Amino acid sequence: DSANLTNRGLVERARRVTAAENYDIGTRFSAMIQSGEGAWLTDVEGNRYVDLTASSGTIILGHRNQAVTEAITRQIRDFGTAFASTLSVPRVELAERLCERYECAEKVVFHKTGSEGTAMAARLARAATGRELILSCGYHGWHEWQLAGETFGYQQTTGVVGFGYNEKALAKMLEAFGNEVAGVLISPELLYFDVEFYQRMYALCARYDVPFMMDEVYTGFRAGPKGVHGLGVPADVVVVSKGLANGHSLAAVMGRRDIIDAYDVSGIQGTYTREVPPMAAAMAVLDVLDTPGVYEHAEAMGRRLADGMREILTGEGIPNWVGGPALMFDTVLPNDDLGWEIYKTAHDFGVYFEDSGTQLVTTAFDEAAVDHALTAFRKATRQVIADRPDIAPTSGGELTEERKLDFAEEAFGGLLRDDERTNALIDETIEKVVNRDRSIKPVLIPAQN
Amino acid sequence: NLTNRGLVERARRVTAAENYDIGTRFSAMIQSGEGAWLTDVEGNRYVDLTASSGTIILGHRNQAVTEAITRQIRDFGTAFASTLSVPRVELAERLCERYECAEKVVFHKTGSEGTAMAARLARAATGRELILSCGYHGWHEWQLAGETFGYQQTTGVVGFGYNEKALAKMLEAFGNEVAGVLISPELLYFDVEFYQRMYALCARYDVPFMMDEVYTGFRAGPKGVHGLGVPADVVVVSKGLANGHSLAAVMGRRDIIDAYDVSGIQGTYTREVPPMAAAMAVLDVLDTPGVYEHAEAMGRRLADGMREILTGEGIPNWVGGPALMFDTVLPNDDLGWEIYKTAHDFGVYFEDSGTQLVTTAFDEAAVDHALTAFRKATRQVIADRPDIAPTSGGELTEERKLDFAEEAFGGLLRDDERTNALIDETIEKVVNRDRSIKPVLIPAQN
Ligand SMILES: *Cc1c(COP(=O)(O)O)cnc(C)c1O
Ligand SMILES: *Cc1c(COP(=O)(O)O)cnc(C)c1O
Repeated sequence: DSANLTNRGLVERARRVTAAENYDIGTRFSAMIQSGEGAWLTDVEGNRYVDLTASSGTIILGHRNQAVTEAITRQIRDFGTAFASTLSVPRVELAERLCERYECAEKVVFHKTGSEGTAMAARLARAATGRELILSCGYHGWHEWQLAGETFGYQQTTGVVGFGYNEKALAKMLEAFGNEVAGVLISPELLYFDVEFYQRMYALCARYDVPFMMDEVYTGFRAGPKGVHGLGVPADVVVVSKGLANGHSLAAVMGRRDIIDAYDVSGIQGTYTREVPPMAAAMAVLDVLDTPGVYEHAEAMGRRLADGMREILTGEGIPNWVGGPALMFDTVLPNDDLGWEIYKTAHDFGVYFEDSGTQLVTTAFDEAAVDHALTAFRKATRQVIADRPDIAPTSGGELTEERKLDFAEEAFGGLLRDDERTNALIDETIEKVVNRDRSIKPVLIPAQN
Repeated sequence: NLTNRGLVERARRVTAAENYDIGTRFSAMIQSGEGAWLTDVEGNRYVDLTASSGTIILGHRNQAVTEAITRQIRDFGTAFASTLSVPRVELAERLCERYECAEKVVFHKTGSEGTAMAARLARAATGRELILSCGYHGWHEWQLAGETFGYQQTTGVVGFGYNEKALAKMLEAFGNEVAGVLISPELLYFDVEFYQRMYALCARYDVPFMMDEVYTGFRAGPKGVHGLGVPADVVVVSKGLANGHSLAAVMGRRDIIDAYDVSGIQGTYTREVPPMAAAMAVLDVLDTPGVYEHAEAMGRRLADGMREILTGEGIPNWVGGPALMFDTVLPNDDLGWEIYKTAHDFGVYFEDSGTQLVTTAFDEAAVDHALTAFRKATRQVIADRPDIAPTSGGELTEERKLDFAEEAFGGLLRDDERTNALIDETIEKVVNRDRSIKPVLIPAQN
């Protein structure tokens, strides 16, 4: 396979042995990438593309950042990968770095994935508090309890209440049964909500002595160089992973000492948590992001792309809302088909836009890469308007309140209406928690008797 | 410069879980390894028999693995917008050719996620609720509770504790509710035929047989327990697969692996390419003629030498299992740990759980260094701790062997009244349960 490969040839070859049809092919754009460098990808046939996917967000610096590659390589080649001691010098150095960098970080422990990191957060909160329930919203991974918690309501078998980014719901739940709540675990969403919304949520949780835990597996290095926490939101636990080691598998659970101290009795482990090279890569990432001007230039490139996309859509008369942080901004359109069609078509013009509508520049981006992506977006939007007028309204105006409320529920389970059904759902859920048969409960470690 | 106790104190304030990170690791903090040897931060050298909890199969800093991972990282990249990659395709092809059970293979980062994928796939593919389990499968709630005999209705998992009789009665009473059997092979107390019989029993109930070989996959043999002639519908491997780099693989029958999409499994690091390159180098080394056989000879050299030392000092003992994962069972649970701890003073890291793990980099000198330290440590513990070091010879009692199986892996091997009552009690609780109470199932089972 050293030359003369084709996208279609290897896709077919992958279908025979490993490809999940929808997850691996139908959803991915159907070229197969052979290398990356900075802001650009190269497929096995030599086609080049500007990358706005960041590999689903795990990359923050760009592909093959040399500081990260050197630090990973030195560890692997000159020292080793995994030792009989779970402690290592790079693990200690990184934990010290993280504790100095974050006011919420008094102690830090590590794992391989965001799904395991947020599971660790719930396990630690339960073991530390001796309480049963987790109140959750936002995506936390692919385990059942995480997936089910994105929907508002109560899953008694997992001990998770979903509260749908609804401030009122959370306050009423804490008032009604907060003494049973081991923690709140929320993935910050920054298109619909401001920093103050999360500051008030921390304050609410602290008034009930409930740990406030932010899942910033996604936002950790894209809401700002220190995540949402670094914008002034206090936290008892923060989980990070995407960007942490620039695409290499590493997650960090950082938090206040009495919660992290519950590790031993929580039963958390994992034979790869000790893996050393990724921790050297993470310290290289932190050195790059803390270099003066780097993060500022990246945000300028994200603003350049977002503003250009807004102009292209507004100039064509397509109703649109472009918002959010510069390094993780969303584009909302009147319907869900229009964006996907544009993003797909733009692949023909040499750019990998992220299908879901959140674009993710990296620090390696320069203006030529942004402007190549705008050229492709401009051409793709014009073609979709021409070919698919049934989904491409061009008569101006703003998104309706209906669409914005519906999209929040659809996209992230945010229940943002103050109508009777939402308030009825709030009261039903609280009733189901309060009047429950308490003999039916998830497995708790340690047991809560 | 840097000291063990200096770094440990630093570690305590910022990251160290006292028991898991310190209390259970023999004092020194490792700085490097090479082949069979470790070097701590003060320069002390040690023969390594832990294999870093089994993740290492070739030894530290094997050159072919390092070359493969470095080329990928430096010349191509780490993770791409396509979840498919050329090394993923090649590794899946290679694994499918290598294993009879492997019609398709998907990947993840850890054994715990690998075995979770096995259960999610079995449920999604069969549309059934229950997983019957025994043996360690990871640190998630349902995995840990599953090691204990009994039914956990909120996870949909029944532990059957390596009890053949229990399993057969369970499948007769409620096998049409069983999405899969998930077992971690134990090869000290059981032979290959035991797992062959288990495969056949699940088969005639149309129940997928899934082997968690996260541990055994390259240490029961170069192709795991499955390679010794045990058929399986799913096999999970991980430890050894990329020689310490984080990769797991879930291999199995098309109709079960094809349920990936509807199962809701994902993970943004499952596409990570460098560990797949490392795995192909590992399979290259393992399949070089002479390499695996030589490693087993070294394991037998170590095990035989340990048996000779204990028997010659009068310590009742049982040394058994495969050469690359053999166990040393002693009359009580304190003696082993005291010997292994003391042996660290003589330049060797024994695995203090009692299962020693040579790697393919071992030579006779490395084995004999471990044996020299083991002799000195055993004799010191005998002189210093006669309260836990009986020297009157003989064999382990049947009571001790039976109790150990229960303590170490939840094996209920007794044919007594209290075991049979547990079997009947568990079946009754499954059959007569409130079937409105059920775990989260993806897709929903209606
Ligand atoms: C990606 C993500 C996760 C899951 O992390 P994985 O490594 O893919 O398991 C959890 N929470 C958030 C907010 C994420 O973006
Ligand atoms: C180690 C182990 C696991 C868990 O794997 P991790 O990578 O540590 O999560 C699961 N099953 C068996 C048999 C194991 O030995």
